[PDB]
Amino acid sequence: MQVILLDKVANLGSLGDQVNVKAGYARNFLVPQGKAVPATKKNIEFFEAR
Amino acid sequence: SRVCQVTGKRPVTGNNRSHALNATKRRFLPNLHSHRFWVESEKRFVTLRVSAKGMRVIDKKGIDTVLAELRARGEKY
RNA sequence: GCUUGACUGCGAGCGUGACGGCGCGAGCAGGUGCGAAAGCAGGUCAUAGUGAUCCGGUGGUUCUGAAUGGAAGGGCCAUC
RNA sequence: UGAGCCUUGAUGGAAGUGUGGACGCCAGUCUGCAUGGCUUUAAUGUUUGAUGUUCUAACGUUGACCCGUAAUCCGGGUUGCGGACAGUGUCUGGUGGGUAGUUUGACUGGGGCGGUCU
RNA sequence: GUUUAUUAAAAACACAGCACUGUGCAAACACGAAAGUGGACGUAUACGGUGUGACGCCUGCCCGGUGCCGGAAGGUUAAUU
RNA sequence: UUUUGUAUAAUGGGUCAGCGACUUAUAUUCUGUAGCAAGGUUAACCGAAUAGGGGAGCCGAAGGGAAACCGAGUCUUAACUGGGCGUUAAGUUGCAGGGUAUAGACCCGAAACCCGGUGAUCUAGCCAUGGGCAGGUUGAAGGUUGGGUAACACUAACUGGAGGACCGAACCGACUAAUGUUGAAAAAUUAGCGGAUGACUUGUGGCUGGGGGUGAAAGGCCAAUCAAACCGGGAGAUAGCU
RNA sequence: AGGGUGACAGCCCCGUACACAAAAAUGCACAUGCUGUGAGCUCGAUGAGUAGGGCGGGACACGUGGUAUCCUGUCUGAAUA
RNA sequence: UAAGGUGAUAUGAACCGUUAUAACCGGCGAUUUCCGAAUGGGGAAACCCAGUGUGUUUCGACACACUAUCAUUAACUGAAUCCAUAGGUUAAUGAGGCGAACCGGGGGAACUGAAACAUCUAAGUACCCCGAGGAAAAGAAAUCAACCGAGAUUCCCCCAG
Ligand SMILES: [Mg+2]
Ligand SMILES: [Mg+2]
Ligand SMILES: [Mg+2]
Ligand SMILES: [Mg+2]
Ligand SMILES: [Mg+2]
Ligand SMILES: [Mg+2]
Ligand SMILES: [Mg+2]
Ligand SMILES: [Mg+2]
Ligand SMILES: [Mg+2]
Ligand SMILES: [Mg+2]
Ligand SMILES: [Mg+2]
Ligand SMILES: [Mg+2]
Ligand SMILES: [Mg+2]
Ligand SMILES: [Mg+2]
Ligand SMILES: [Mg+2]
Ligand SMILES: [Mg+2]
Ligand SMILES: [Mg+2]
Ligand SMILES: [Mg+2]
Ligand SMILES: [Mg+2]
Ligand SMILES: [Mg+2]
Ligand SMILES: [Mg+2]
Ligand SMILES: [Mg+2]
Ligand SMILES: [Mg+2]
Ligand SMILES: [Mg+2]
Ligand SMILES: [Mg+2]
Ligand SMILES: [Mg+2]
Ligand SMILES: [Mg+2]
Ligand SMILES: [Mg+2]
Ligand SMILES: [Mg+2]
Repeated sequence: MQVILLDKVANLGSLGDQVNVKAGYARNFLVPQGKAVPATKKNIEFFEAR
Repeated sequence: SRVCQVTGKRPVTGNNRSHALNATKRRFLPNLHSHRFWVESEKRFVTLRVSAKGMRVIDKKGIDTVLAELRARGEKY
């Protein structure tokens, strides 16, 4: 579970970076509350051309 | 039933096998948990009965394409 | 006293067992020991001192080696 | 707080007023403290665990309320409590006559007991 | 009072009483792969289990063994790594 | 029949008639017989269907060695003067047959184990709802009223009507004996016997199911069945026994 | 062929050999109408919680054996002509 | 198709037919009570009772049609909560039950054999459950081979006890 960010976010926050988080933190908080999206290789250029 | 809605995993039969190699019928059943997913795509919460892995699939494939199957396949949800 | 014949490969032919097997054996081949030498020595005066097969261990072995070279595993010999 | 590497530790403007440590068999009157033309000793960044705190946002709720609904099921919703504990899956050590399948020799002046078995 | 319907009615079983013990409630426990249900629409003056067996006077010594309760130190010790 | 041995007082048969136990398939070897012979023969299949084709294959004319390998020899050992096994004797395919193997394998026969169903119209316990207990005794608590005390306590009459209380029918039970034992009856009859306002008794319906129920506990009971019900199935379980 | 007929029938009867038969309704071939479906060429594309692994089992004649190969309940996890 | 018929035990009565509507045989229609998947609710199978519609020169009450459940689809309605989903209604389609074996799959014995018995055997058999067809299944190589080659699946005889 890698994912790319939206708003800031704690000890990784950077508005469109490739951070690596624990699956739980992801699919329970980060995603559900609109703060990130998985590195499904589609999305890796939506927030990588910034 | 103890069936994972996304992978279709259900209990299988096997043996136990003691040191003396005695066979005893048993079951390996899947790791269900029934987890509340956030879809956003429907501004709703979906509780699925899910195997771990099932969860790892939803993480990979993405809920939306998973829920695309199921409906395509028949499941309520 | 000196020694390693309590040697290795074989064995005419006998004994004794339902069988598995056990036992006695001159002699031949190689190499060894004692003796001046003829000779004696294949454990102990003899008859108890023992445990089949399977499974596997150790060493040796060009015997085998699942496409080929290998290797694993197997076989054969010694032994546990 | 356990452990490598990068490192915050040193590897093959001179001389002055000069005063705590050093594992140093059994204490170097030397340096600053203001000043003068890619390591044993540990700790900052970590990737990685152990423990403890607190959090909520998974998970539990056999508290309350709301709707489906004139319904003590169920579901959803809000909240309260609980909380990464519990519980469950796989794996695993213990326990396990609760349950289950079986074994528990022969000879023999009947059988058992004794004795015997090469 | 109960019991071997169909050879045993008793001294056997039950019993009120007594004691140990488990049990804080989603109780222990039991039926059940589960949901659930009984326990109880009860809550430690309750409920389960065990033994004893009205009542009277009483109920001594032993914790080595086995079991149960408690034991953060050490030795042995699983999957894993 | 079984036995060392049976007139045996050891087994079996009342009698007759009818049925009633070494089979079948496929493998394999031997003997007989037949065809062909250092050769014999095909299988599935084709099929003009018992023919004809089909030689895939199998057996044999070469063995020795674990084997590589060598080959009328080979193995053994550095090597045999040797020793082991071979060389010298016909084979193969049908057909009938004597054995064997796999099969229920001569026939009948268990007690049992597993699987799926059927049973709480008997009986055990529970649930809900209805019913029954002639007649006769004893006289608890309480009350009232007199005596009694400072008042209580106490006491006497009376009233009152408790109880797995008392006697005894219905009703529920089953302690003794006789009868019965091819019964009137697969547990009864007769005369005695226990309880009879209770943990009593009773009608109807409901619920619990087989290693399971239920059990005031006897291993009792769950349809004349119970140390694991009945019915069907694995099933021709297995039977060194008769 | 066979059956029957007052006992055994080629020539008594029903048949048998042989030869014909469908107004309807249908099984099956082709052929078309209708309905839906796509054919053709060019340039593309090439099956990931998968393969592989650890733990447990199970399938393969093959009993974990030195045991390849297949399946997966569990925890993981690639390359990509 | 016909000279004879009104099925049978089974006579008789009363009849029908003989040149094409007697009867007999075949195709397609018709009617087809009640129960049974049973389907309007209920129920001790062959019975009990409803809703809404129709229906009567005797337009009462009774008779007849429809009214199960689930699925897909459509329309309209429509909570906590505004949207929205849930829910609710209706409409059209489809399923349901049954059946000898063969077939695929989910589950899966024990006797027994081993001369006892646990590994092993019986055996993925017996049985239970789901499902399908006229057959099912399997099938167009991430297959074999052995440096020569072969070319999906299926069945048969060999290979070979
Ligand atoms: Mg036992
Ligand atoms: Mg047994
Ligand atoms: Mg004996
Ligand atoms: Mg009494
Ligand atoms: Mg009795
Ligand atoms: Mg007693
Ligand atoms: Mg107590
Ligand atoms: Mg005798
Ligand atoms: Mg005799
Ligand atoms: Mg005589
Ligand atoms: Mg006698
Ligand atoms: Mg006699
Ligand atoms: Mg022929
Ligand atoms: Mg009853
Ligand atoms: Mg009875
Ligand atoms: Mg009384
Ligand atoms: Mg009395
Ligand atoms: Mg009695
Ligand atoms: Mg008397
Ligand atoms: Mg009497
Ligand atoms: Mg007893
Ligand atoms: Mg038998
Ligand atoms: Mg059998
Ligand atoms: Mg491909
Ligand atoms: Mg009806
Ligand atoms: Mg109905
Ligand atoms: Mg046996
Ligand atoms: Mg297919
Ligand atoms: Mg090629």
